[PDB]
Amino acid sequence: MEIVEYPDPILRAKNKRIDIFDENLKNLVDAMFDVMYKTDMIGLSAPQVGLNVQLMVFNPAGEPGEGKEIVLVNPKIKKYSDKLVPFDEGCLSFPGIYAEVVRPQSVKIDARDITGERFSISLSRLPARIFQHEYDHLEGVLFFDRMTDQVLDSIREELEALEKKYEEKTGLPSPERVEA
Ligand SMILES: CCCCC[C@H](CC(=O)NO)C(=O)N[C@H](C(=O)N1CCC[C@H]1CO)C(C)C
Ligand SMILES: [Zn+2]
Ligand SMILES: [Zn+2]
Ligand SMILES: [Zn+2]
Ligand SMILES: [Zn+2]
Ligand SMILES: [Zn+2]
Repeated sequence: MEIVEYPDPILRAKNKRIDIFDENLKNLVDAMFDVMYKTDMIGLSAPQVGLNVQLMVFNPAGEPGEGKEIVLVNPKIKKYSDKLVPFDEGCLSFPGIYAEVVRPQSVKIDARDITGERFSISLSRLPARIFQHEYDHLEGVLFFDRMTDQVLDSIREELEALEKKYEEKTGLPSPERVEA
């Protein structure tokens, strides 16, 4: 598969809810985990692999045979804690960019598993961190949108650089610019 990187429009387009839970969804999740493991990430969302569907995966442990392989489909955040905590984040769609993002420390969720059964779960610490980053993804939201002006100002060039790449390869004007 091929990894979708900023400022590709795929990461912004609305994503469709998954209504079919077959072996092709089982295989996609599997593949999504392999991409995650091979790229040394701890999570991954559908758009990042070129598929605009409401599907994500993550393993807090970040290592094969450790932690727990967690998968959520069509999730929805029922509540964000009032407490906001800072934490440094990276993103497979923005090769090389690391920064601080303030996010609520915990969260309550509603979602479906690899088969369709509706369920709820509450998250905290790192698991909550990963989920929110991915959930943002499922909603066309990228991590710099969450950063403060101060923090964004420190990655503008890296973002602009990426924008210059999209243009070099497509001869067209960057679909989105961080100048705007
Ligand atoms: C923590 C928020 C969840 C980040 C998920 C991203 C991968 C992802 O892009 N999902 O959409 C990741 O693995 N980035 C990692 C990341 O942000 N990490 C690795 C563990 C520590 C933390 C950085 O403080 C690294 C590999 C760049
Ligand atoms: Zn596999
Ligand atoms: Zn695997
Ligand atoms: Zn690693
Ligand atoms: Zn720092
Ligand atoms: Zn990401």
